[PDB]
Amino acid sequence: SEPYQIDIRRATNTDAWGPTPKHLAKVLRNRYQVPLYLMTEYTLKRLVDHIATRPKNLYEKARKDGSEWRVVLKCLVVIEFLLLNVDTGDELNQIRSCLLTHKHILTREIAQFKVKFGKMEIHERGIRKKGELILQYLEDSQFLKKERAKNKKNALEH
Repeated sequence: SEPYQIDIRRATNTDAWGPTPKHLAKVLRNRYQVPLYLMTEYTLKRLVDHIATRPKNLYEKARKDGSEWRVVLKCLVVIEFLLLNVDTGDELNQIRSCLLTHKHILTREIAQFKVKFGKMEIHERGIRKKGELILQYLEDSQFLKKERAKNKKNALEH
């Protein structure tokens, strides 16, 4: 129910469109009131809960009440945006250690991700590539550093 949770939900909804840059700006702005660790943990929880609510087979599929992949991709887009946009030191380190504490999400669940359903293969590829990128940011701090520097190039153009 917290404002930061509402902002993360909005940025990572089931709609076919977004997050917009405003949705992402809004999320980032919660860092004035909320630890990055909690923002990152919540985004990961939502990703995990949406992966787990999916039927494992056609029996279960017909018995519980195929666009859950969008929530997953959007949660990864949010994670990337934060890694690129938070402040060096405290903020970045809270994101990284939250991701490192839950590394299996990236190394296994996203790495092995299967979309269910006619564009299953492309959506699958977009999810796996995004998780590769987040992994690269964690494995190579120098690459993340330079990517963070380039991200500031046009920061006051608005």
